[PDB]
This record gives sequence, C-alpha cells and structure tokens, in this order.
Amino acid sequence: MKSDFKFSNLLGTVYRQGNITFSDDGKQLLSPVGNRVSVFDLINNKSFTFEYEHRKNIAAIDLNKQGTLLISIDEDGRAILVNFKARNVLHHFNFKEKCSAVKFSPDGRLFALASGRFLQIWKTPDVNKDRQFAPFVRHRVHAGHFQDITSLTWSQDSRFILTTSKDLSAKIWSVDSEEKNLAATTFNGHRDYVMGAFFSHDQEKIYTVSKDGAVFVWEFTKKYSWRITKKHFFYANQAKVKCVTFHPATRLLAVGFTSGEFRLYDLPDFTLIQQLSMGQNPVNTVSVNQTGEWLAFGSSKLGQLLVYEWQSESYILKQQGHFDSTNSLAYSPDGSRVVTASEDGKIKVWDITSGFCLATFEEHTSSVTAVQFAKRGQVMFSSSLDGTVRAWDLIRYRNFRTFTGTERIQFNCLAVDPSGEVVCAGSLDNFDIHVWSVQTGQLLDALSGHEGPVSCLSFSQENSVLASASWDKTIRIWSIFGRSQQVEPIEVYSDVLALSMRPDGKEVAVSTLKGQISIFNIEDAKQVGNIDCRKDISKFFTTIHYSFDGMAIVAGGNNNSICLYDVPNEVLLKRFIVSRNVRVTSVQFSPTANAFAAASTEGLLIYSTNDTILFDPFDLDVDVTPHSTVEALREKQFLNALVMAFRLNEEYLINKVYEAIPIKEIPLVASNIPAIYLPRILKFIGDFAIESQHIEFNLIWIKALLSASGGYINEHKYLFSTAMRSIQRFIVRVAKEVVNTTTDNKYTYRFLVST
Amino acid sequence: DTQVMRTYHIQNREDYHKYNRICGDIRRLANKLSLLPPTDPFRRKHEQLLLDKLYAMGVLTTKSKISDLENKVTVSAICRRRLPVIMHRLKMAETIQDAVKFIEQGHVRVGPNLINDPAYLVTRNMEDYVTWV
Amino acid sequence: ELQKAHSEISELYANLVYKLDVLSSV
Amino acid sequence: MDPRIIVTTSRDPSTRLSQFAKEIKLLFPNAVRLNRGNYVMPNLVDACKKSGTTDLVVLHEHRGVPTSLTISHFPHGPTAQFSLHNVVMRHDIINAGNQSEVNPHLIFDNFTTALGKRVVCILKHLFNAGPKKDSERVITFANRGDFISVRQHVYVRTREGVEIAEVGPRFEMRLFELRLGTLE
Amino acid sequence: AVPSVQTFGKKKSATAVAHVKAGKGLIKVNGSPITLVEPEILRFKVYEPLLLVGLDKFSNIDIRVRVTGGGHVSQVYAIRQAIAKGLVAYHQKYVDEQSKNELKKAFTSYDRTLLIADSRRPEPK
RNA sequence: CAUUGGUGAGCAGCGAAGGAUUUGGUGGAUUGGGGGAAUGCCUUGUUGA
Repeated sequence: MKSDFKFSNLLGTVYRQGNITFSDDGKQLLSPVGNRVSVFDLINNKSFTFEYEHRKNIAAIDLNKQGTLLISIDEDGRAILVNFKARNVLHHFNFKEKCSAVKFSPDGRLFALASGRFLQIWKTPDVNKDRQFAPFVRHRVHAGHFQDITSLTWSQDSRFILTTSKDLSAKIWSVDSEEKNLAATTFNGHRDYVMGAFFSHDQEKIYTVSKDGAVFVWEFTKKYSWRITKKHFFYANQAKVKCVTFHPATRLLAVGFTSGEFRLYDLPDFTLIQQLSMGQNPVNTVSVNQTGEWLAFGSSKLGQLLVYEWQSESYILKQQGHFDSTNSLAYSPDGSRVVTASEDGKIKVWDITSGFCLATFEEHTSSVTAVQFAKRGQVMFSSSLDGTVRAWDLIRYRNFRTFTGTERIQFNCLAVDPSGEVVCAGSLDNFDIHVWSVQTGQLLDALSGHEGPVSCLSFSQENSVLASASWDKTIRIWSIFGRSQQVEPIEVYSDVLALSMRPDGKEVAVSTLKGQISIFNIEDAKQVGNIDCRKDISKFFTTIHYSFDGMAIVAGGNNNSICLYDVPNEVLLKRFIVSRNVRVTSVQFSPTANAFAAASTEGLLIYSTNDTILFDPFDLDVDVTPHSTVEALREKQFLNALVMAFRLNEEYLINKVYEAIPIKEIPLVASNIPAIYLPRILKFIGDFAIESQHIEFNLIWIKALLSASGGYINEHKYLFSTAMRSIQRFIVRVAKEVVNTTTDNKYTYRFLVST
Repeated sequence: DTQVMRTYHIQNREDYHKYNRICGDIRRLANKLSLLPPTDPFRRKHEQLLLDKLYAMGVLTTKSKISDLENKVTVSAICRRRLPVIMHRLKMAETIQDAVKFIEQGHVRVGPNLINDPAYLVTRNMEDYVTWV
Repeated sequence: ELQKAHSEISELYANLVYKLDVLSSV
Repeated sequence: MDPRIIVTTSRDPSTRLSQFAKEIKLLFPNAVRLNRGNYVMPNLVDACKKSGTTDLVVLHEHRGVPTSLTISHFPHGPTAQFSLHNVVMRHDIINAGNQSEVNPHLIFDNFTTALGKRVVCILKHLFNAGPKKDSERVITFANRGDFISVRQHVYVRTREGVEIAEVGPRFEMRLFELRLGTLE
Repeated sequence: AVPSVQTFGKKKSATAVAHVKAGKGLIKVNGSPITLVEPEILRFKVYEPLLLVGLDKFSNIDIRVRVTGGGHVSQVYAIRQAIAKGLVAYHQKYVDEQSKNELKKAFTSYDRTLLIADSRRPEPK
C-alpha cells in the first residue's frame, strides 16, 4: 500500500515500571509504561496517545481537572504536552534532573514541582497552542528546606501547602505569599521515617504516617498549639509501607506494602477492613478514584506486571497479566484474537483490539518457542521446548493430546496441513521431522533426510508440497500425500534460518546468510536479492513473511527496525523503532489485511491503515464538485452516484451517499457496478459493519453485492478472500448472537399452550 | 586458589565465589541423596537422573561413576566450561590471551549468533557450531 | 520420615534443576 | 529398532551374481537394490548419513578364498566378511509363496558365543526384519566351527508331523575377515 | 598494488582458479585466448559470459585462469562458471551493488548453473 | 615465459609557482560444603547474695 504505518496500539499493557492514575471522569484508565505513554478508557480498551521523548526509563502523568493538560516525567525531567491525541503541542524542557513530587492545583491555575531540595511553582496555562519558548512562568519559589521533598499535599483553597520531605518534617508554605497562619510549622516527634503525610479536606484533621505502620493525627491549632489526637505503636507487622494514599471521602486509608499485600483502613475507627495478600511481589504505586469507588494499584517491573481493579466491597473488576518478552505471535482464524508466547511457559489469550485478556493456558515445563493456530478454529497448537507439543481448544478447556514419544528437550519448528490431519515437527539437534496423526497420535514413518539442523517448516495452500529450510545450505521439498518423495533443490549460498512461502504453492522467499533477501519461484529462478541491513545504533535475517494479498513481503532482523518490500525489486518502507538499550523475532500478516505482526521484548502491534490521506483512485476532479454533484446524484442517477462515491475517500460523505438511496435501487446498483470499484468497498464494509447499529441496512447491501459477481470474485481470489474474511467474522458474530435470542423468544408461545 | 584465578585469567574473584556455591549446591545434594539405605529405587534412579544431566552439561565429559560425583565435581570443571577455554582447546586460536581478544573485538560466531560475552558458557554438545567471521 | 526426606531433597532438586537451566541459556 | 539395508555392487553384473543379489534383495521391507555406476562410491558415508540407513552390504570376488559377503553396521563401522562357498548356480527366483515381512524363529546350532557371540549380535540385529513376532517360516544357522549354514524352511504339518521344506537357495559359508570395529 | 580478486570454478572434478585483476582486457586460458579452444563447438558456451549482460564491460580489468583436471567438456564448464563469478566479485568490492544486481539478474534468468557447481547426492524414495 | 615480488630510473597524461604522508594539544557537537568438642558465644533451667 501507500499508507502510513505506525503504532496506534501495542502488545501488552504494562511491561516496565510506571505510575498509576485514573481520570476525572471515572470511565477512563491511565495505564503508563516505562518507555512510552498510552491512555486507556474503561470500556473498549484502546491506546490513545503515544508520548515518546524519553531516553531514561520512568514516567509520571496527571491531568489538572478536565483532562486536556497532560504531561509525562522521565528521569531526564522535562515536560511534554498533548491534548487528546498525542500532538505534542508544547515541548517544554523542564530540567536535567528528575522530580520526586509534582501536583497540579485543584482549580487548574497553579502548578507544583518538587525537585533538588526546593519547591518550584509554575503557571498553568489554559487550552491554547504553542508559539511559546517558555509557556511556564514562575509564580513563586519557597525556600528553604533541609533535603528533597518526598511527598506533597495541597489545599482546596489553593493557597495552602502541607508537604513532607526526607528530613522527617511536614513543612508549610503559602502559595500567594499570604502567610496562612503566619508560619512554616514542621511536624515532628516521629519515631521512624515518615512515609506519607496527608491533609484532611475538613481543614481540621492532620494525617501523618510513619514507616512502622504508626499513624499520628494532629490538630489544626496554631494550650494554643497542635496537640495529639491519636498515637500508634505497631511492632507486629514486620513490613515496610511502600506506597500510601488518602481518600477524597476523608474516611478511609489504603496502604500498599513491600510484602506483596494491600491493606484497607478506616480513619476514625483505625480498624482493618480487609488485607489482601496475593504473593511476595511488592506493590509499587497506587491510585484512588476521585470518589473512592474503585481501587487499583501499580507494581514493580521485577515484581508483578499485573494490575487488578477493585471495589469497596471486595471483588475484582478487571484483571490482567503480561509476563516477560514475546517470542512469537499467532493470528486467529478471524484475526481479532491474539495469543502470546513468553519465556515463562504460559500461553495467554488477548483480544487486545479491545484490550481484554479472557483466559490463559498453563501446562508448560519450560518456555514456548512458537504459537500457531489451525484455520478451522476448532484447534490451536503449542510449539514449546517442553519435550512435547500439545493441542488446544478455544473455550472448552481441554488439552487434547501432548505429542511426543522420543527423548527430546528442544522442539523448535513446526508445520501442519490445512486439513489438520497430520502434524510434522522439526527437532533441533535431532535430524528428523516427525509426523503425528489426528486420530490417536501415531508415528507412522520417520523422515531421516537431514544433515544440518532444521530452521523453518512451511506447508502450502496447494496442499501437495511441504517446504523446509535447514541449516545445511539445502532447501527441501517433500510430498507425503502422493506415492513418493521429491528431489530437494540445492541452494547457491547461504545456510538459511528464515523461509517464507506463497499460499498458491509458487513463490518462495529465503533469507540468506546475511542481510540479502532473495525470492524465487518453484522453478528456482531467483527474482530479487535485497541489500544488507544498515542502521547502527552485525547482520540479521531472522524472520520473513509473504503477505496475504500476494503483493508484498515483510522482513525482520534484530537491528531495531522492520523492512517492507513488494513483488518487484524495491523497498516499500522502512520503519525504525526508536528505543534505548535484539528486537524482532516473529513476523506474519493479518488475515483481515489491516496490519501485521511483530514479536519483541517490548511488544508493539498494529500498523494503522488510514483514510485521512487524500488518494486519487480514478481521476477525482473530473467529478468537479465533491458535494453539489453528489446532491444532484441523490435525486437522479443512483448508478453514477456510487461510481462518483468510490472515487472520493471522505467517510463523512460515504455514510450519507451510502445511506440516502432506497431499498429497491440496491440490486440494480449491485447489478451495474464495474469490477474495479469493488474490492476496497467490499474490504471496508466488513470493518465498517461492526460499529454501526444499522445491521439489516448493510445486510440488504451485502446480499445484493454478494449475489452480484460471485463467479468473478471466485475468479479473483486472494483479495476477496481477505474481504470475505472481514465480512464473515461480522456475519458469524452477529449470527450466533441473534439466533439464540430468536429461539429463546420462539419457544414462549408454545410453552403458553403447554402450561 | 589464587593461581587458579591466575591460570584461568578470571575477571573477578567473586566469579570464583559464585561457582563454589554452585558446586556447594550440588555437593550437599550429593550428600543427602547418598544418605539413604541401599535398597531404595528412589535412590538408585535419581542419582542417574542427576548424572545424565551433567554429562550434557560438559562437567562430566567422559562417562563417570557414582563416587566420582564427590570427586569430579570441581569449580575448575565449571571454569573449563567458559567460552575462551573451549576456544583454546579445538586449536583455531593460538594462546589463552588470543582467545580473549578475539571475543573482545568480535571474531567468534557460535552457530548463527554473534556472541561477544566473555562469561559465555559452553556445553558438551553445542560446541560444533563455533564458526569464524 | 522416609516420605518426609523425599520432600526435602526434591525441593532442593527442583531449584537446582532451575539454576543449571539458566546457565544452559548462558 | 528395525535395520535399514542397502545392496551395493560394482558396475557390471554377472548372472551368477545377479540371481544372488536378488536373494539378498529378498530382505524387504528395508532392503534396497542399488546398482552403482562406480565400483565403490567415495561418498558411501554421505548418503547413509543423509538417508539414515543402518547397514551396507557389498559384494565382490577374490582369490585367496572364494567370494565374500560383506556386512557393515553404518553407525558403528565394523567389518564382517563372509566367505561364500556356493556361488556356482542358484535358483532363478524373486519370490515363492509368502513375503519376507514374516518374522521367523531364530535357530542356532553348535553354540559358539565366546568369540562367536559377535556373530550372534549381528545376526539377531540382522534377521530381526519383521515385527510380526509369529513364526510361519524359520532360518537355521548351523555351525561346524568357523563354518556357517543358511537354510530357509516352512512349517509343514499333516497328521501330526513336523516337516520342514528346503526352500530358497541353499547357502554354505565360512567366517571370513572380522576387522575390529569402533565404539564410534 | 592493483585492484584484483580471485575466485574458482568447479565441475565434477575440474578445478579452475581465476585471477580477475585490473588492466585492459586480456582474457587467457593457461596461456591462450578464447577463440582457439577446441572443443570449438563448446566455444559458444564460454562465449556466453561476454554476451548475456552486454559485450564491453572489460576495458578496465584483465582475466587469467588455469585448469587442473577434468575432461574436455568438464574443463570448459569449470571456467565459464568462474568467469561470471569472477566478474561479479569485482563489482562486489569496487563497483556499486546495483550494477551487480543488474548483472546477476541477467545471469540468473538464463542460468545454466553459472553461479553454482554441481553436486550429486542420491537417495532411494 | 609470468609489466612475476622488492628496489631504483624515465615518459605520456593529470595539476603548476608548491604538493603528499604522520602525530600532539585545545574548541564545539555527540555516548560455600562436610564434621566438631576441653574452650568463647546463644537459649533455657538452677544456686545463693
């Protein structure tokens, strides 16, 4: 294509250490990660922004009171400002050093920074644009202290400052030089180090906690001084307070520990509501709802990357996993579902197009080297280094079989037939590929034909030919369903690790023993050989894939980018991943032909085909006005309205001109459309179908259009196969939804005759 | 001790302190399994389960016996498993220090992968894959 | 007793399995 | 488990050795009859390592004793040669009756397993062709010292009488050169 | 020192090591030019590296080969592999890559294994 | 016989009142196991002041 290709989403929610915060709305979830910044919502999880200007791994994010002023803080300690869509409106270089505490004003007027050993207050501007060398103007400074500020509280008046630092003192500063109570009174008398100080919103109570789990409350009295309200002496907890937060209800406390638990407290009673231990991995950060209904907590990178949502009545709202680095991907037979392979020995299910992780499967003894489905959808498969290879179901929760029988600890590559009848596995150190039956799991014959170790196993859609790449400069062709075996071709150069096939049984790409990428036919005539890999931060050719449309291939090494090619010689694009300290280990294409795959240590997945870019498919400005000519063609000539409508690519036009015409005209327009205006609208109509609520509407469209040129689209496959996939997923998903309620409404009246 | 560090040219003394503990993990495990009555099939099987791992680990190069577990398990058997120590043996290199500097400026390719780590560990069976550049 | 000693060694065994497999990827 | 057999000769065949090669060809389902265009191939190790075959049988003729039956296990590389006494004129036959997939009982006479146990190791590794594990034929290996005998027989039973049938080309051989193979 | 590369070309038993050095275009076989070969009909098969990519291409280099072993068919098949391999080896190191990509495309499209030697490894099926 | 290796001389062409080669500093950007007691210790009881 000619599209822009980039990540508007990713693989994995939280892989690195980060903070945690909700929104002001309560229906959005701010889930950061150590290198980049992504914003989520509650329902239909989508990656909103991508703030990446970091060279060091930490990030801090908060909004003011309306969610239009958003920042991130790395260890470099400079500020980026985006509105809603990762624009980077203001790039404000703040510091060379990081910041320990930072907080807005609740009125959105002032801004609070705590760094070095001082206090820095900066002006908060409204919704505007750039054009500012320094959009942040100093309001006040407050000096001095003894050392660095560890935590911070503000006032609803936005004129009072209650803070604490490493010096075990809770200092007081006036915002607008008012000198509220004319003092900077430090609160002391603490037996251990003060972890958190929090000010109650009644202007009466003073909350302090120390690291021994002792809570001291002091009074707003400045005989005439601040006397004691309550003391604590706990010597039985044997833990350390890692994170502490205070509630806007001003009634509860929520305490996170280093011990891997989370304890609930009530402020006037000083009672334990419930403690929740789920392991030994510590809870790093914690965030509170703005009314305090839901409870979420962040955790360390070395600890858990697993963040669980909660309530005040103790039940989990949302769970998530995302353990260590991704080894391979596998596309579902509808493509909307994404399974993960990791070093831990777990396989996880992820509809990451909506963010959800429904379930997982865990029977491994060691890591997983590859994941791959079957196109029937009934079964997927496990390629691991466990010593066996097991089969799996979608939602029925049953390991069918673990296929093994020889002494082996390393099962590397794998291939199946599209029928699911026989499965062949390539042993790494053993020079044998093993067939296994769908009946019982029988080893009929063993194929000792190798002298180097196997590297790739790929079977065709022609379903007569097995292709194999081994580490002995020899490409291997095989026949099982016939009566014999075929003479395997001899490569010119290049022990091959990475092999790629066409699903027609005709085109085959090989990665060479360097950055050259050569492709050839089944009559072994070399089409292209692609130049070595550039990009110093030595050569890699590790993964390769032939695209499903048959017009492109995607190449991946480990030098932190990805490469794009067509069927002719040339490069389509080269997309570089900007990151500081191998990247790519698995590449394949999406069956819906909207993106493709990438397995990495980081995890990043989608390639974002767009429509806002103007295209000229069929000489658009012969159709001079895009509006008034269309308004003329909404009264008359509905055939030319759609031919004009396909030459345009403004979706605000397409829904209306596609909506306006009546029902009876639809088979007539389906009868008379040319075949060159067809595949992009049949491609788009499936993705466009899932969002709207006009299902009978598009239903009568796709019956006429689907009935129109079925022999031609049967003649012009590999494109209408993909568009066919994109519509058929919508077909079955709505179908199984409405049939069940149709029968469950159907039996009622006969039951009324029954009793 | 000190000369063993000098002969093997180890970067850190704590690297010697690592493998003594790793030997110490095996050695008390060698003790406790040996502290069993001789009629136990649990005892007889699982000694062989431990031995057959350590052959392919390259610590037990030759085929060994039961009492050699107390004997042949040394830190120096682990010290021979290092990358340049294996590199000097098959005689594509020239000295000990020559094996070092080629890993330094990157002239060693093990299989399909480029490796420049000096603390790389080589097994008994993966050693056929070291290639030039 | 004898069953107890099985639990003691096997826990030490499984970690020792885990530690050498780390060095196999080194 | 079951072996894999390759028949390999020189370029030009004789009829007195063509019928003899076809009797060795009657060792299927793992015996392949291959005529080479070279007398020996310098790449005999290569294809057997490629194909994964287990054994190679080569035939020729010399003068010091009569013609030899050379048998060599490929993953071990031993050398066991068997001086053939009768190579004059055998039966023109490729089959009679049943298949060679039948597993016969193994009968040895005049037991020598002090040093002749190496022959016992090979012949049990050789004539285990057939996973049937049910006797329908039988092959006897009668010794007279360094003499060996190979005869094929079928179970013939009528009115309670154990009869054998002298079937196949009747073989008389002597132990020719055993070169000490390697543990490799 | 002159710009020079050396390669080889192999038939069944024929060995022909090439010496593609700089110069003015001498192309000799053990002492002798191409047009004297005898087989004399297989002269056109070793004419082919002059021909598949354009004739000129040689005014800056010089060619000298020598053959040990093989037969008269085998000897000519050894060198004509080595000429095309020896030609692109100069473009491998001095000339840009995309010229050499144009050479190999003209080579591989007509290829009678000009870039790969014969190896035979049988197997029963 | 191989402008075959090294050495040295000369000419054509290219430039013309200089050319070629090396190095230093400064300035900016960018980066532990097995056993063990007389004896020391720990813990518990005990003896009287």
